[PDB]
Amino acid sequence: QVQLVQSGAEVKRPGASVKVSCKASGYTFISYGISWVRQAPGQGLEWMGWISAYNGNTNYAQNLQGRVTMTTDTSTSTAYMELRSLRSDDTAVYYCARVIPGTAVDYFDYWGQGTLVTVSSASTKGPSVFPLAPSSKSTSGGTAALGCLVKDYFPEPVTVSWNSGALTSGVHTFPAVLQSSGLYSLSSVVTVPSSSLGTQTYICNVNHKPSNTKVDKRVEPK
Amino acid sequence: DDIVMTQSPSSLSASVGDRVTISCRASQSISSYLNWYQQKPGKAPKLLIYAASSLQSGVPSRFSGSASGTDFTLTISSLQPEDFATYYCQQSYSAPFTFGPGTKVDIERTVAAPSVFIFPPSDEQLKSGTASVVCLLNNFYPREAKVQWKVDNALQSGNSQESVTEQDSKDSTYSLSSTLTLSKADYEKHKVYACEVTHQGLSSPVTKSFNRGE
Repeated sequence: QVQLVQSGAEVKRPGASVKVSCKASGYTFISYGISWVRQAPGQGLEWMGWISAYNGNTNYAQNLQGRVTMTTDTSTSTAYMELRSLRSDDTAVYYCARVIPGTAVDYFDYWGQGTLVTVSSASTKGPSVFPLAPSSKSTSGGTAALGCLVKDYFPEPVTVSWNSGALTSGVHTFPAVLQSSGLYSLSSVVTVPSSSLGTQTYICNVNHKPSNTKVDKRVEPK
Repeated sequence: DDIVMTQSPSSLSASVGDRVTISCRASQSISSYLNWYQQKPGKAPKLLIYAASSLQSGVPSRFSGSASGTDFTLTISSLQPEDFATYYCQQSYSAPFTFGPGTKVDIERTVAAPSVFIFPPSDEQLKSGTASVVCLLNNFYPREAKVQWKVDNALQSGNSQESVTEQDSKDSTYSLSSTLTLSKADYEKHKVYACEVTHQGLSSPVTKSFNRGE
């Protein structure tokens, strides 16, 4: 059953190069082509180019010509995409996809799982974790919102749980946003019964593996 | 040729069992060199239709495609739960191959006003020279919502960022956080911090506010 398995996430500095792999299985690799398509965070899809495995012939997106190289190793059924002279706006999820040969219309019928490539000059940094404390200004008819602001970290990702995963209902952990500083921030909130506040403990568990930062923050009413 | 693919509408809401039609337009003639893909959050696209009207192997027969000149349509004859997703068209007529910007098909439900909460910056953070003020809009529908920050009644621009959850698996709502970032010195120059929320579930905008230092 056709599968395309891509390599893991990458963090790179501007001016560096990245090489992503796409290991194919479940079909005769040398009979097909591979295309690469990327998706910047929150954006749409952008075709990067095409390679035919049989003869190694390539077609590249004009906005990338000179900077992108696609290869295949027909002995291992693996495709590679190298992108050089990286810039911050090369930050994207990069996908490989299978192209069927000899069709009047080219189409991408199976896709890899994607590889995130983050391009940034930022140094690895763990987050500060600040309480979003419940008060009467986050109290709404017997319910109260509380949360954790997970600020100024790099690179992605962080994980957030509440009470070691025992609290899930009413949790919203928002997508991270990239600040003008080059560091990420995100918030996790939960709504709970307002009568529970004095009588129950709320802990947001923040883990930032890249910096080996782990934080459990108790959020207490004001 | 740099071919621009447009899609209309950019978003629509539907219920299970609905007939759903999505439209794509190419900026120039592309014959039938037009494909349709489905994408769900966190996942890779999946091919639905190729060459304008050919159903991809394994794709259910409720999906169909048609073409008229530069206008293309994807039809779902009776929407099923697994069909809520973003749909993209893609032209293979001229390099660079280009995609439309996507049409998100979300779950129709009754209007739900947001429950709004505001959080002052923490004492901890203020010690570090910065103040983050957070406004939470919880469990609203539809997605369209406007958050305006006001500081001593002055409308803020350029100093906030907001992000949104995917539609909730239990109640089909959205939630949204808006964060206003100020230096400590700027935060200390003003007294009233307010988040004003406009949403069609509210007959009037809702303002949540605090006085700094209370």
